Amino acid sequence: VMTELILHHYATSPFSEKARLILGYKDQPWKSVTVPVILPKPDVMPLTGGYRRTPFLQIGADIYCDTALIAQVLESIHPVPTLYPADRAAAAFAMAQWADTTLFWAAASFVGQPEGFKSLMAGLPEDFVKAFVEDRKAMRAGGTGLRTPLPEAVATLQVFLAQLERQFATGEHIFLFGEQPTIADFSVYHALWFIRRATAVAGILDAHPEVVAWMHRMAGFGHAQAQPMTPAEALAIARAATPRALTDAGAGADFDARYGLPKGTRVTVAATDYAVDPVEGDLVVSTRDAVGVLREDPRVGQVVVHFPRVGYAVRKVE
Amino acid sequence: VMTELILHHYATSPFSEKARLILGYKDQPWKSVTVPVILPKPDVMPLTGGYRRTPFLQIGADIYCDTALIAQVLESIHPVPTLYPADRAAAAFAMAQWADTTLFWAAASFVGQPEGFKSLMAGLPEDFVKAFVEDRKAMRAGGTGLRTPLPEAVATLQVFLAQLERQFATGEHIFLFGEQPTIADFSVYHALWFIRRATAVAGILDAHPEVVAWMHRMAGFGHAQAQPMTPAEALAIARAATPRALTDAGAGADFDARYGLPKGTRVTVAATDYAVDPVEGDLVVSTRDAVGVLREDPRVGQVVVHFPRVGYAVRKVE
Ligand SMILES: N[C@@H](CCC(=O)N[C@@H](CS)C(=O)NCC(=O)O)C(=O)O
Ligand SMILES: N[C@@H](CCC(=O)N[C@@H](CS)C(=O)NCC(=O)O)C(=O)O
Ligand SMILES: [Zn+2]
Ligand SMILES: [Zn+2]
Ligand SMILES: [Zn+2]
Ligand SMILES: [Zn+2]
Ligand SMILES: [Zn+2]
Ligand SMILES: [Zn+2]
Ligand SMILES: [Zn+2]
Ligand SMILES: [Zn+2]
Repeated sequence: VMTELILHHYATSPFSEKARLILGYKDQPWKSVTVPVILPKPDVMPLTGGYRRTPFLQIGADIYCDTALIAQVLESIHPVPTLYPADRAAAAFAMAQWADTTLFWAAASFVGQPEGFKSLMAGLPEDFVKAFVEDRKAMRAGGTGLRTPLPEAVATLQVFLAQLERQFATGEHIFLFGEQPTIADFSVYHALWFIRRATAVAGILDAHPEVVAWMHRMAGFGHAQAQPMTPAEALAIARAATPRALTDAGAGADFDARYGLPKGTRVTVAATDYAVDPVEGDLVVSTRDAVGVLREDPRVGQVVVHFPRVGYAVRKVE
Repeated sequence: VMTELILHHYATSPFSEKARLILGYKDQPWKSVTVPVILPKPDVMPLTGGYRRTPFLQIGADIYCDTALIAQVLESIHPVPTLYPADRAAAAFAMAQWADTTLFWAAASFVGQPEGFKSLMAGLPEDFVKAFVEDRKAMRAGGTGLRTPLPEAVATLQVFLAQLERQFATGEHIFLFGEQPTIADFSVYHALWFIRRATAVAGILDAHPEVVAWMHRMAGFGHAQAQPMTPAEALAIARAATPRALTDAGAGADFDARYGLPKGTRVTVAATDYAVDPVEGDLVVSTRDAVGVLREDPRVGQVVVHFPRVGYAVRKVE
């Protein structure tokens, strides 16, 4: 079987929680593959070609990185109930972007303060904690994101939570845009879920009762039905599979060349905010919102690795 | 008279256009004070204490910097029609933030390309153009914002414009959240207005007919009624006036000390994204969303300079 949805993630990851909750909302069964929290990730690299962030979605030999894109893929498969109401398209898109960048960075900083950090690392060996701290520092080497100072983090949280509370207090809708959550609900949710996990500093949430109630409604979607799969099993599946763009049916798909890179061009794709690890391959998938690069790994053969455009940089190799 | 609304701005400034359009929407008469496009600004510094960005709103001896805060002040004065519908509070706040940062930075980069830049500088002396280029480079010295590379700028614009077009094409509402514009409409608008001004590259807008129609509806609000005032007249007015926090009525206003800086503390306030010029004074105004610092200038006496919290950093002087 090479059409199962295989999510590569770990339990304590907020961005992984976002994807798992969306899976619940879509009532989409999936396979669960645990990845390491820190480098190195030798069972991950043959799939992603260097991208080390979590989570990513594997379907056969197609590897979809970033939750903004994973959500779009899941929407493609089960469009109902939708994450992207047409009548809220721009507002939901922009709010989700802000939530998954600026808001998340404030939550990370807020939780990174001494009491918060102590709460997060509570049941873990001191070896791992030190390595985690070093791993995340190296992760910030190339970018601009995920380095909001504590005082600005606190203000962004206080200001935003009050606006969130105000909106919900009107009692007009149970989610941000109506009686169904949108992508923006999920993006905001995991940032706040991360704070809730930082037990010693979670009190900031409790000062906002309506926000807490909304979180409870979001949590109710669950994570659908999952079964574990080993990292090795996932690699075998990618190896046996042919990427969609290389099948006779998928090869005729429209290729957006307006961006000035023709099909087949050797490129790299890299995140721009942090973890700026370049992934190299041939540009074989190009849409308005996303790209896909064909690469060849000795252990999985050919895979195509997909990224959204926003938050990433595509450059010609030369 | 020391209760007129005095906007310090210049014609070609997108952020100034945002404030002027909001003034039209509120039907709020104002006084117009032209400031220089580039440094130095000796008629501005006695008011702002170092903040060199445009626009700012003066009311007597209170100086309100940043359009996010100017909008809140204008809302305080004419709350109807509102910019901040309670039932859309968080969505409008977040979307406006994203529009006034990420989206604006993509528009700036997009317009900064050779043909775009040529269009913008068309009727201007080559002296000024060179100085402008140097001025804006020095402006980016301390921050992270306003440096989106052209290819990423193009993708952010294409992706967002399609979502905007999709939302409007449903025909459900004439503005982003209903039959009245919100703060988010104004924030998105000026970024696109800036692109429209870059004649040679404005065609990107025309590929999105519904977005163009929405821009036309926004433009219709006009700029209310304005009269010119000289920079010197504005300085005299600040000089004669007493800041609200120093009046008997305003002195009892609630002071938010939860952020850990008591009233009277000597601080600096500085933008975090670009133009990171620190403004020093005593912290005498503190709310959840904003701060105000009392300073003394030999030429205007005491003024209080106000900033929003989000996008700024407040630090104790020592
Ligand atoms: N924009 C990315 C952000 C992903 C992200 O930052 N994930 C965190 C985990 S919560 C991460 O990658 N940490 C480094 C790692 O997993 O090795 C997305 O939406 O998927
Ligand atoms: N966040 C600020 C941004 C203001 C801004 O960047 N203004 C531009 C003018 S369009 C600027 O300050 N350029 C430098 C200058 O005016 O000297 C706001 O919303 O007011
Ligand atoms: Zn994480
Ligand atoms: Zn969970
Ligand atoms: Zn299904
Ligand atoms: Zn097994
Ligand atoms: Zn400008
Ligand atoms: Zn105008
Ligand atoms: Zn009035
Ligand atoms: Zn006069």
